[PDB]
Amino acid sequence: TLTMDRLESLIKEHSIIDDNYIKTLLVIKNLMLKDNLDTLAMVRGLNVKIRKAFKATYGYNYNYIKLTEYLSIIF
Repeated sequence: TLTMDRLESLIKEHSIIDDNYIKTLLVIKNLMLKDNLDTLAMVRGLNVKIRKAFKATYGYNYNYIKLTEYLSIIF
């Protein structure tokens, strides 16, 4: 079943399923791959490791708070 409030949530979420979201997911995938991780944990310093690797992979960074919106649906 689908409740109205999960639908509304799905509608707002769509707006951040965007270019820098999939690029962030692929940076995270490469972090797990590089380290042979079975699990990735939301721990201190991960936000910085993601930001560095994204900047080195794509040449730019998006704003800090955007990462928080991405992480709240990834984790």
